[PDB]
Formats: sequence, C-alpha cells, structure tokens
Amino acid sequence: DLKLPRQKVELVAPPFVHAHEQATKQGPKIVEFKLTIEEKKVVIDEKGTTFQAMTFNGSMPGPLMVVHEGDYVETTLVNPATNTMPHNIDFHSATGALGGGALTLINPGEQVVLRWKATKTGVFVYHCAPGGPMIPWHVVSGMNGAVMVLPRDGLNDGKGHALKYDKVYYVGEQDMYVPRDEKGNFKSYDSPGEAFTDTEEMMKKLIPSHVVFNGKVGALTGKNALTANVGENVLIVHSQANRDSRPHLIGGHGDYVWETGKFGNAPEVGLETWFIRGGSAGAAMYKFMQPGIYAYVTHNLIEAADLGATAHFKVEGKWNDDLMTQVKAPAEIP
Amino acid sequence: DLKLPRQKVELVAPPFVHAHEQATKQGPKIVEFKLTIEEKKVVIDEKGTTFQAMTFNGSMPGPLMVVHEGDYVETTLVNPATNTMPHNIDFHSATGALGGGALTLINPGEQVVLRWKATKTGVFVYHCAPGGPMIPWHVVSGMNGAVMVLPRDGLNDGKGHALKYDKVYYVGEQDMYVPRDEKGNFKSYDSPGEAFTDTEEMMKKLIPSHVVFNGKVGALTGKNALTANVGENVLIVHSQANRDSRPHLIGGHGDYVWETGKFGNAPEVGLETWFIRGGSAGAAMYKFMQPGIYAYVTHNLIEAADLGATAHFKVEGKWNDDLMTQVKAPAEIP
Amino acid sequence: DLKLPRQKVELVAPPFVHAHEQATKQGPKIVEFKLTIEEKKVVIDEKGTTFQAMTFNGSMPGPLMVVHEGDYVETTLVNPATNTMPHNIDFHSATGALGGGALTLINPGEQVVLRWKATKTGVFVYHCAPGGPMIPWHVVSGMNGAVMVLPRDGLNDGKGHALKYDKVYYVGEQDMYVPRDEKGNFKSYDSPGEAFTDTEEMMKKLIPSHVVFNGKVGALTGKNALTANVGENVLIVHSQANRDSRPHLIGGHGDYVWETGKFGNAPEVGLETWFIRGGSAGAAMYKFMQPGIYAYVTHNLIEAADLGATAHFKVEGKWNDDLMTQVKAPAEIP
Ligand SMILES: OC[C@H]1O[C@@](CO)(O[C@H]2O[C@H](CO)[C@@H](O)[C@H](O)[C@H]2O)[C@@H](O)[C@@H]1O
Ligand SMILES: OC[C@H]1O[C@@](CO)(O[C@H]2O[C@H](CO)[C@@H](O)[C@H](O)[C@H]2O)[C@@H](O)[C@@H]1O
Ligand SMILES: OC[C@H]1O[C@@](CO)(O[C@H]2O[C@H](CO)[C@@H](O)[C@H](O)[C@H]2O)[C@@H](O)[C@@H]1O
Ligand SMILES: O=N[O-]
Ligand SMILES: O=N[O-]
Ligand SMILES: O=N[O-]
Ligand SMILES: O=N[O-]
Ligand SMILES: O=N[O-]
Ligand SMILES: O=N[O-]
Ligand SMILES: [Cu+2]
Ligand SMILES: [Cu+2]
Ligand SMILES: [Cu+2]
Ligand SMILES: [Cu+2]
Ligand SMILES: [Cu+2]
Ligand SMILES: [Cu+2]
Repeated sequence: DLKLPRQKVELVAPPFVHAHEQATKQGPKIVEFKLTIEEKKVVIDEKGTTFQAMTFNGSMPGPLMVVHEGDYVETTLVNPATNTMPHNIDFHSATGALGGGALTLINPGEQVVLRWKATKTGVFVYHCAPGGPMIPWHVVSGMNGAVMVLPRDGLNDGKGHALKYDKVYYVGEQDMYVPRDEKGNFKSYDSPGEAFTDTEEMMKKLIPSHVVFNGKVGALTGKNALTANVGENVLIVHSQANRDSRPHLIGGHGDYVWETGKFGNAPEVGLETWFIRGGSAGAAMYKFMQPGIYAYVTHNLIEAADLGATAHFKVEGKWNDDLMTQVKAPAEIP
Repeated sequence: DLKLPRQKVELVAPPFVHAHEQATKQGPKIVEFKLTIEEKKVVIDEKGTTFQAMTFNGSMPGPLMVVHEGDYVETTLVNPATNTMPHNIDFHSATGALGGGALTLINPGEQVVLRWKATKTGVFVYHCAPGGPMIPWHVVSGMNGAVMVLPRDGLNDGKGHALKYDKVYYVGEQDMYVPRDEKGNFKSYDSPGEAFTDTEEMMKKLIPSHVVFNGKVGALTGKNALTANVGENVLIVHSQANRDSRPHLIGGHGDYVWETGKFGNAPEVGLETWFIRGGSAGAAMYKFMQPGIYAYVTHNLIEAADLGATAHFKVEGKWNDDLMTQVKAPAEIP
Repeated sequence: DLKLPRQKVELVAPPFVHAHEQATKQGPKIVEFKLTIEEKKVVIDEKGTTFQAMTFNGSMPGPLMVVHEGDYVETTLVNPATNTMPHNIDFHSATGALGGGALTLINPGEQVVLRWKATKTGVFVYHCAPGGPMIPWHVVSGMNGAVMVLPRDGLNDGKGHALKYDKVYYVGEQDMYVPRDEKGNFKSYDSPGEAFTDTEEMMKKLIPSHVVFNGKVGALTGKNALTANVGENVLIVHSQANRDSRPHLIGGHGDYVWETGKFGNAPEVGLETWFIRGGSAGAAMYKFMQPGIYAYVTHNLIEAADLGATAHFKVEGKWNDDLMTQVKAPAEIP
C-alpha cells in the first residue's frame, strides 16, 4: 500500500551515531533498520563484576536510530534461538499498540517487522516491554536505546536561527541492580532467569548498585573518551529509560538544551545542569571554547564518581586566557 | 461583606471530575465545597495488604475541585467525632496562613469554614498539614488532593489558540510506607496512632513500599479503566503531594503539557514523559489517534509494574495503519 | 595584560548576600573575592549530632558571590595549614579546566588565584572537586556554594519588563550522610579522614540522614527566620550541589521562577513548587501579600519536617481578608 522509496541504515554502536543529514531536501521515505537481540553475561566495572545483560544489537544502550519527521521507520526485530526469553520493542516516538510492544512479542527463534510513522520530533527512548514485572526487568537489564526524529529543516533555536551540530554522541545511562551475597560481594549468575529472583528483590528497593554510561564503568574514558576541538558544536543525546538523571559537562555548559527532548519546543540556553526524566531522552549542544579534559557526569556526584556515571571529553585547541587563567599558581600562604 | 452569587458544587470521587465549564461568561462567584475527613483501614494491593488511611471525602486522592480565576472558594472542612486525630487543610492555590492550614485546624467533632480567592491559574495540590512531623504522616496516609483554577477564557496553547478538552481525569499518585515484620510480611495495625511509630521509621528512609494511583494497585484498570475514543482530547491531571513522579502514556504522547501545572505558562508540546515535582500537580492533554489499550504509568518502571503505579485506558475507534502497522507477524527467522 | 578596574567584595555569611547593584552603569571589572577553607566538626541538629564539615569561609553553604555579565571574577582560594586535606574550587559559571578545579588544587599551607570571565548569566553552583571519590565526599561534607551573574540591565520577565527585588536570600541545601552505630545512634568522628570509610559506605546507598538549609536543622528559624514585609519582592536563590530538591513557599508562590537558574531564559510564572536539579542553583521571586509565618521547604515533606529541610519567613503587614478569610472559626458540627 505504502509506495515510498526505501533506504537502509547500517546502525553503529554507541556512543557513535550512524551517518545522517540534519536539514534535508528528501521527502518521506521508509527507513529500514534491523535490531538483533542478544542476552549475554558482561563485565560492568573495573573490579570484574559481572552482569546478566539483555541488549538490542549487543550494546547498552541500543544504537541510536536517526530519521526525519514524516519518515516511516520499518524495524526488523530478531530474537535468535540462542536467547532464552521472549522480547519485544516499544518506541516512545510511535503512536499505538503500546508503542509497538503489542505487535512485536517474539519468542526465541522468531522475528517480526513493525512500521511506524515518525509524526513527533525529538529524541525518544525505545525499550523492551514484554508484560507485567518483566517490563522493568528487561529494561534495567539493558534493553533500551533511543531514536532521534529530526525536523526536515534541521534544528533551530526558537529565536528563526539554525542550530547545526558538527558531531553527535549518544550517551545511554543504565541503572543496574546487582545483588550482594552475605560476605558483601556482588553475585554472579549462570543465566538471566537465575538472576531474576534476587535482582527483582533488589530492584523493588529502588537503589542501583551501578549507574553507567555505555554499559560499563569507564566505558567513555581513555582510548574511548569522547572528542572534540575548540570551535566544534557537539550534540549530546542522553537517555535514561527507568530513572532520572542530571547531566552536566564539567568545565562547559549546555548552550542549547532540550531537557524534555522534543524539538517542537525551543531549547533553553546557557544551562549548568539539565534533567533527564526516567523514561525519556533529552539533548544538549555545546560549542567548545577551551581545550583539555572535560568530565560529563550525572551531577549526583556519588553516582558519578562512585557508581560509574562519568564520561570524558578530550578537546584539542588553543587555551583562551581571557575566559580563564591561573593568575598565581599554588604557593605558600604569605 | 463579600456580595457575590453563591454556587454549590457536588464533588465526585476520582478519577472523575465534577461538571464544570471551561470557558465561561460567568463572573466571579463564591463556590461552595464540603470535605469530610475519614480515617479508615483500607486494602491497597491484590494480596490484601491493609493500610491506615486518612482521607478527604473517603478517597485517595481527595476529589478534584474546579473553579475559575477570580472565584472565591469557600470550603467547609468537617472532622467527625468518629475520627481520632486533628486535621486541617492547606491549599497550594491560596495565599496566606500556610495555605489555609493555620486557620483550619479542627479536632474530632469540629468543622471550620475557609474562603480563599483563586488568584493563580493551574492545577494545585491541597493537603492536610497539622504541624511538625504530623505533616508528612498525614499526607502520605492519603490526605491530599488537587484543585484546578481555569482561566475564564478556557485553556490556550500560548501560540492564541484554544485548547478544549472533551473529558478530564484526575490521577492522584500516592507513595505509601507499609512496614514489614521480621518474616518479611507487611504489618497491619489497629489504628493510625498504632501505625505511627513503625510508619515514621520507614518514612525517614525515603523508600515507599507501594506507589499507587487512586488509592490501590489496579484501581484504574478492568471495569475501572479510563476510557476514550479515537478523536477525543483528554486532559489528565496528575498530582503527587510528597514525591516526584514521571508520567507517561504508553502508546501515546503529551500533546500539550504543563508539567509544573500552571496555566500562565504556555504548554510544552509533543512530550514522551513529563515530570511532576513532589508537592505539585501538573496536566497533560492528548488527542487519541489509535484504539486499544494504553497504560498510563510513572516511568520508573519498577514503581509502575512492581509497586502499583499503572492505570489503563481502553480506547474505541478505527485502527490507523498509516501511523503504525505490523508489516510481518512473528515468524521463524529465515 | 587585563587592564580593567579592580573592585573588592566583602563576602557575608548566608543566607544574607553582599551588597550589589541589579541594573548597573558600570562596565566590566575585575571583582576580587577571597575564600578560606575551614574543616571543622559542627553540630547539625537539635539533638546534638555532630558532623565533620568541610567549608568555604566557615559556612554551609559557602557565601553567595554576585557579579555582572562580562565581569572577571578573581578568587584567592586559601587552604590554611590547620586543614588536613587538599582542596580546590570548580565554578559551574566558568569555562575551562573543569570549572577551575584543574587549576586550583592546593595543599594545606597553600593558596591559589584563579580568574574567570562571567560569560553566562544566572545562579550557578561552585564546589570543591579534588578528584575521584573525593569529589562527592568533599561536596556532601559542605564544600559548595553559589555565584550569581546578573545581566547589566538587571532581571526581566521575558515579556520587556523589569523585575527588581527588594532583597535576596541564599538558601543552600545540604544532603548529609551521618552513619549510625549498632545501637542506632549517630556516630561521631575525630577527623574527616576518620569519618571517611563509614561515610562513603553510607553515601553509596544514596539516602541522606539529614537534609538541611544553612548547615543545620532549624538554622533559618526563630531569631534567624528570614523576614519580609507585605509588598516586598524577595528573590530566593536555592542551590543543591549533589541531589535534587523541590522548593515550595507554604502560603505563597513563585511569582517568577528560573528553576534551571539561568537568566537567558524567561522565568515561569505562578508556580506552587519548583525543582532544583542536583548540581545546580535556581531562583524564585515572590511579592508578599499576607503577613504571618511562612515555611519554605523542600516539598518532600518527610525531608522537610523529619530530616531538617524547613526555613521560616516572618512577614509583617496588614492581613488581606479578600485573599483569605476564616469565615467560621472551628465549632462543633451541627
Ligand atoms: O524551536 C522550536 C520553537 O521555535 C518556534 C519559533 O519560536 O518555531 C520554529 O520551529 C518550528 C519547529 O521547527 C518551525 O515550524 C517554525 O517555523 C519555527 O519558527 C516555536 O513555534 C517553537 O516552539
Ligand atoms: O498559554 C499561556 C501563554 O500564552 C501567552 C501568549 O503567548 O498568553 C496567552 O495566555 C494568557 C493567559 O491565558 C492570556 O492572558 C493572553 O492573552 C494570551 O495571549 C503568554 O503570555 C502566556 O505565558
Ligand atoms: O527573560 C529572558 C528572555 O526574554 C527575552 C525576550 O522575550 O529577551 C529579554 O532578555 C534578554 C536577556 O536579558 C535581553 O537581551 C533581551 O533584550 C530582552 O528582550 C528572550 O529572548 C529571553 O529568553
Ligand atoms: O560479545 N562479545 O563480543
Ligand atoms: O562540576 N563538577 O561536578
Ligand atoms: O468505606 N467504605 O465504603
Ligand atoms: O513505554 N513504556 O514504558
Ligand atoms: O567556628 N566557630 O565559630
Ligand atoms: O504546603 N505545604 O507543604
Ligand atoms: Cu526483552
Ligand atoms: Cu516506555
Ligand atoms: Cu490530617
Ligand atoms: Cu504543601
Ligand atoms: Cu575540598
Ligand atoms: Cu559540579
């Protein structure tokens, strides 16, 4: 029935984002994506704690999907026989059928194809939601990502001016609930099913053991620091499918911020810290003015420094002494 | 002194809302309401857990009161002799005397009459606040509701256009603190006074045992699902008198949202999830586009699925395959 | 290199704010501040619980610094030899070097001088951030305050009209983590270092033992209540460097509120309760209409009434019976 051009996208692992246009002269298309679910035991911290993860495409978060307003998003969801549980997908960008969840429940060995029209602009969470108590469990096990639906004219500041990013990163934040044994050590489990009873008991107490970006403590640091140059405008998409977060770029700002994540609303300007409601994605852009290391955190600093929720940027360029200078280096008090 | 027409309102139990006009040609009136406090032991979950509730008019939340800007709200608060505690009422819509609390403290066997002028538009919490540590206790025992103060011209989108709802529902969310015994079972108590010591100890640890809509797990489901038809614009007022919430309509959106709840501010558009600050009411309107079941949740999914905070909508009408379609039903992977 | 006039400021302890202009005819200056770090054991509640505090200038919060857009803020940070730990300072208002933290690490016996240009308007947190797990620890030990960067034309409502406050107060909210012994009593420690292991274990569980304004339960009450008169427009700056808060003026409103705290954005109007994201400052102004006592709280009422987070205003003037009146005093039910 729907006679539009088809375009395939090759998804890439976070924090990177598949190539796309901001402003476009294309009209509506059917944009084709494939997500393959993977249940796997992973390491989540530098001490070697393990975790029974459930993922879209092998990553936490799932990859960022990018389309334009009025596109149709056609997703093939694949649940290989090597998995143990049923799964589905719910897109907060989509209208009807519990976001798609009611049309995409697949057992191991099955796949399904869902199409939805991208009628709402912004960044949006997608997540698994099989039913009942399985809903939180699959989400906090890692089965969540985001989609970005851009205006065809690209982003604007609300005030007729264009807002073009030089690069975009997707930071997915994951609250994790790893039980401890009597000794106080984190437990390991042989299967997601075996982790379930202890994990649910902990979940209901609402305090995570770990809060991480890109699936692990330190994931977005070292060789895998985010990067920029002085003068570059960087868009940072941040999602949290279950729990609030308060992003902050240490040493920078949010020049233009859509904390509720929806481009029909003008961005706020000049923020220190913004707020991502659990169950949402938001976005912030910043033009870097100074070189050096930045930390990108949730500004519950206990979560940031002690539970895992810190990324770094390494920024190249020339130091600006007008903006900041060390007038007198540390010295003995006179 | 005040020579205005008087109008009585017959309050109705949530989630329903007493009949009212949006835009009105009436001028200011004295609008008369009566609230009768009821302390009662209630069942809060499907397992039969009991709870020492304290309520306005017998319900959690208390009923929604609806007036227009510049009306005078005259409330008779009644504390029958069958109750055990003093109570009062604080309206966040009102100016002075701790919202009215300092003028409405009544012992069992007493009533009081308070009038306040509705100078601020929006949805607002009202709650009991007797003094000191009793304040949180009475609120988290159920003594809270909301009032809506509409502009005389009805609602608008900020952008000169009218926003008329076909129906309004009031979802009051309640964080509850039910202690457990050594065995791990929820405790039952013979009186609110007897529940107090254990309940306060738990309260101070800040983690609820239950988070419910309309006073009980599953209250707004089954026969008591909320309803709509495709094409209907529904306003959802959400309050939380003590703790944050993040509402989300699964399969829908917030087309126009006042998350801080105040109509002097333009609504935001096209939200996935919004945020109700503890101690406030907010409001979201959505025009339904697809039939079927929706879930309305707080998008801490642990709270939603495991602690009680899920409502349903059942929506009638014609499925829209342009907006969403199952291109290929579940099938074996090729 | 920088040839501008220099102006010294004498900082004053919170909740008060050093004298400053709103609108100004001055051009950019170098504004000179000195902060001297003090580690000290303090009493935090009316029961005599003690706490190993770490402070800027001896207070929790640190003092409010006020400048105008385009000023250069030159801070001498002093860490006397009587302290035990290294410290630094990070300004969320500043651009580069982790907000200044990477240029201001000083051992006991040292001082440092940092200058930053005030390119972003609003209220902003400043805090210590030595590195790693020390970051949260120093912040939740009290090492945080705020700076306000005003437009040179003063504040406006977004809608070309000026917003002039008659007085400003700074309310700094502190989440504190005091461990308990087996008996259930709060522990006391001989040094910050000795408090660290128990305090970190508690911190990671994310639930504070105390949430206070101005460093202690009841600090902003009694003789130290905030004050106003009917007709006065009061600006309330609220900061929280680590954890969310939801301010509310009981019996009043936020007439104009910048909850994200940044003056490049128009204020919202007529709020009941607003939201301060952990890691930020916000500001609300209210013109008092009624005399009497008000409470200023976070509207998690458990935190407010039971954990410490209540201030009072005592307001002088004439009661307005049009806005509110007790129509019938408490009486026996007919
Ligand atoms: O940034 C969105 C915000 O900007 C306004 C103008 O104040 O509208 C701009 O953005 C719309 C969505 O991209 C465009 O359709 C419109 O043409 C453009 O002016 C606001 O209406 C909107 O909330
Ligand atoms: O929706 C409120 C928002 O709309 C504006 C226009 O942008 O004002 C409209 O709403 C006011 C309150 O109902 C009316 O008094 C006004 O006439 C109407 O234009 C904004 O000023 C306001 O924040
Ligand atoms: O209150 C800030 C808000 O107001 C607007 C006008 O709607 O701009 C005013 O404030 C700016 C910052 O102080 C001034 O530069 C400007 O001249 C004045 O109109 C908005 O643009 C801004 O977001
Ligand atoms: O799943 N390991 O690459
Ligand atoms: O800005 N530091 O958390
Ligand atoms: O109070 N029972 O209907
Ligand atoms: O949209 N589901 O939580
Ligand atoms: O430090 N005592 O004043
Ligand atoms: O308005 N009282 O919390
Ligand atoms: Cu799943
Ligand atoms: Cu969801
Ligand atoms: Cu009561
Ligand atoms: Cu209140
Ligand atoms: Cu320090
Ligand atoms: Cu910070």
